[PDB]
Amino acid sequence: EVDKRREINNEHPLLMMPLYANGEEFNQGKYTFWGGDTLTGKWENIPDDLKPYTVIQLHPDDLPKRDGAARDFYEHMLEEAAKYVNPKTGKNEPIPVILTVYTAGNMPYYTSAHWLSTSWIDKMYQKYPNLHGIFSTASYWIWANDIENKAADYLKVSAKNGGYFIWAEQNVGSAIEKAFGKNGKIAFQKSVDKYWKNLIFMFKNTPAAEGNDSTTESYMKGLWLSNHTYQWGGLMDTWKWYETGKWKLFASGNIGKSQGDRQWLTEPESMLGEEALGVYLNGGVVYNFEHPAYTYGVNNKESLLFSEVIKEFFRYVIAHPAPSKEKVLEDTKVFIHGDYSNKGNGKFFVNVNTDREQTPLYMTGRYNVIPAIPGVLKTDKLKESVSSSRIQIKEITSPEFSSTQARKEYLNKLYPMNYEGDIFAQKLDNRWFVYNYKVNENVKQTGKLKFNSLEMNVEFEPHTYGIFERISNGLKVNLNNFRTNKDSLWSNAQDANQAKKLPQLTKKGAIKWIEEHYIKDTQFGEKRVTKIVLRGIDKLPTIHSLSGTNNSYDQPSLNFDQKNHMVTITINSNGNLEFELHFLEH
Ligand SMILES: CC(=O)N[C@@H]1[C@@H](O)[C@H](O[C@@H]2O[C@H](CO)[C@H](O)[C@H](O[C@H]3O[C@H](CO)[C@H](O)[C@H](O)[C@H]3NC(C)=O)[C@H]2O[C@@H]2O[C@@H](C)[C@@H](O)[C@@H](O)[C@@H]2O)[C@@H](CO)O[C@H]1O
Repeated sequence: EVDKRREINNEHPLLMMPLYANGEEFNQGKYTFWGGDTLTGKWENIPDDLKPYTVIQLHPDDLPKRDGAARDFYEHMLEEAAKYVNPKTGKNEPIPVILTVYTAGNMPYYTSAHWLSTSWIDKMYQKYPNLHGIFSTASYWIWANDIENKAADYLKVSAKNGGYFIWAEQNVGSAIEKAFGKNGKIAFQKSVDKYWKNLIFMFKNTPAAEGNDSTTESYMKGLWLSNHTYQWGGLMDTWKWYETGKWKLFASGNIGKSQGDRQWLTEPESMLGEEALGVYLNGGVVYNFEHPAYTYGVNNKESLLFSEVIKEFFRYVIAHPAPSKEKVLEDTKVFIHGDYSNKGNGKFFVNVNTDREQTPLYMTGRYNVIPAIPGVLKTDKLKESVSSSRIQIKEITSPEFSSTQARKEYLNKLYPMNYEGDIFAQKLDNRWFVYNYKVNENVKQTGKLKFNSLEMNVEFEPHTYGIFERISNGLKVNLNNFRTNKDSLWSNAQDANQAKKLPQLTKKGAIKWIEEHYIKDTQFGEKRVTKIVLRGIDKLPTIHSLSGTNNSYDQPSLNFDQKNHMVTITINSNGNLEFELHFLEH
């Protein structure tokens, strides 16, 4: 083992910061990114507390599809990254970089990344200590004949240099299963046997119409727990709204894949946090997002989605490290071995812990995420772990997995019901994590959670998550329901058919819209009500350390009922919010 260039784990999570090459301007002799971010400007704008946990991910996007283009662009930016001087201290502080080296099967008709040899990658690793890793993303839909052989080389050249190979992929057409050798292409399987400590595997939830969210995330978690990857994460993509044909929030009708650039703007901001919770709560530590202009920002400025949701969520996972592999293994009661492709893919979990075929969310935390590995792999390194002796390792073909009903009946015996109400809730140590799991339906949800004898009832509108921590002097609360009004994008269309026929916003038009109507002159959503009821309380609680998105919340209202020893907390907000309540139990 060569010394790793960086740590990636629960205590050192990783936020990837994508910068997409502008190929049109490249043809004009410029070195720029779509959305107007600069490498240096973006890095400088990253908050100093986040800098140790964030890496700039270069992507070749629409660079010319010919030899030399991607190399020329990448060498230019690695030079900029390497020579960076911190203006406050005057010291050279090389900016850490990940290069996107593989995507779209590296077909010469799809990407300039085709003309990046492993020899060149090796050269850049040796030249640039700030090159921390290389990234393969989104070939599920174009599974090239030598993809597994090429992934083996990427992992090996990374290991050789102490860098990470990062692969984001979704289980469309058995991609994850094939990667590990299902169809007999075993090169990457063998590479992983030697070099897994340098591999990061991530889901990529983009192809949402295929509904592989639950099954891909289950693999990512199981690969990690069984030592087939060093850590895991997910790329969470607002393009899912396009893939599934949604339009105006809560509107009826499906428009199909007809308004791409309006559609990738429409996913509620807070829903990205709901998606990211599934990574964190299950020991994942790597985060990435598309579309970058919405999820991160433009012109070296943070979008409100980034500042109010993603940034604050990432700060949370740094302050409260995700459960360790040891911890997750200890809590795991069932571990699946086999191919989800043989068992209905995402349908496997529908009405088990997901409410529908096409969703990135869960409807219960009762089983958290059941971890799995493809049938091609062995559970040897899993059983070698000391923390894994209480786990039932089960073939996916077992009768307990044969139907929806059999799955719940089997899992219910091993995972006890630990809350009430039709809402998503999961508990870690002294913390309840809660969200409303509705995607595009305006329906409130309620739950009853307990901290021993203390009862907490909550009422959540859609696109609202909360983290409730029992501390010695009371309850720490994090709430996020940030959701701006996107209706303007869908102006002039009263129904789905009409929305289909709107003029294309276009990629450049959407970037412009962000600049003109999201970065500034934002159409904020209306404040909306969250209720929290605590039963078993001695006196009216006091509120402390209240803060949140500027101008986004009314002062919380507390109504204490001495006779019933209970308080009703009414919050009216639209944003990120945190406070503590101080009280004693009765
Ligand atoms: C040949 C073909 O059409 N291939 C499709 C893939 O490109 C799709 O991958 C992503 O799908 C999105 C739609 O769900 C979208 O097209 C996205 O690209 C657009 O957005 C990104 C930033 O998010 C860039 O701005 C791209 O320039 C822009 N492209 C277009 C034409 O609008 C696709 O993601 C990109 O491409 C893939 C291959 C990876 O390289 C990603 O890292 C890129 O961001 C796929 C969806 O399942 O569908 C294929 O048919």
